[PDB]
Amino acid sequence: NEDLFICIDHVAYACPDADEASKYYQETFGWHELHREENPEQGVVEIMMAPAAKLTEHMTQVQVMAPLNDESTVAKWLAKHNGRAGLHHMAWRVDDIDAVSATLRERGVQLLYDEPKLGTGGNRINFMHPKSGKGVLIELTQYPK
Amino acid sequence: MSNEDLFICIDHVAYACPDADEASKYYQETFGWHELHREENPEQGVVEIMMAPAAKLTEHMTQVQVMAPLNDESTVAKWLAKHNGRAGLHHMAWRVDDIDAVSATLRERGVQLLYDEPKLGTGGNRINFMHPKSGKGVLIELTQYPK
Repeated sequence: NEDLFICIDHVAYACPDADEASKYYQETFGWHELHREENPEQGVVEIMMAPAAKLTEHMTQVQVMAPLNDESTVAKWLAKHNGRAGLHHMAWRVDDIDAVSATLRERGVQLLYDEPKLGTGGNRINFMHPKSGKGVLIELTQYPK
Repeated sequence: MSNEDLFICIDHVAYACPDADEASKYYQETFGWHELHREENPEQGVVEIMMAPAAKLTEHMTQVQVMAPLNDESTVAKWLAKHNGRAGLHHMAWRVDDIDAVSATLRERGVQLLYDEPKLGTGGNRINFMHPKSGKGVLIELTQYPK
């Protein structure tokens, strides 16, 4: 036994317009926008929001995701969900995605990628099958280095 | 009178599954998440389990709240049905220091709350929710620790 997770890294929220949601989060909730990224290839725009201007070690953030094209994964997810914004998935932070992927694998855990893939920042990520998540899609994510 | 953060952190993410014990077994067995509290309320027909990634919680550490129907008349059973028997993220709860004040502020900005007055939650927390149209596609909970 041992802890394979530091904390929930972020909760991904999918919506048709990331800008609109971020401005709502800021204007209405007073949340803080910490980072914005656009990935033409994935056809996804992502924005990181937090309840404070400065993150604390285990502070979980909210990730706003919106499509850049109707071919993107996010667009088809939104289509299959009343085209309405909704919680998309949970990402849990790991100190060593390889090491932890070994442990998870050893415990019969099924991942999505054979190998971790690069994501936001230099993050090395991977997921879990929506079934392996009892209905919920769960992402594994390790900060760079 | 500079505006101050209304939220401390995301208190917990609610996951609605048909079997809490089951889901809880999974988080501990497989994922190795620690179970910190289990509660059962007949009134509402719900069973809840608080899971954390560590044994001890850090000030701003978010937990996963496993919800599960105790019968088919529970609000949670319906939801599960609504989401086609598919378990899944149910809601997000944000911790606040003073729910009455945060609620008053939120209303001035046009937010709609489910209850006019805070309800009593688990552990003595005072809670309320921000109408889906307010949370924007998501049901957001406000949670104040009893103090």
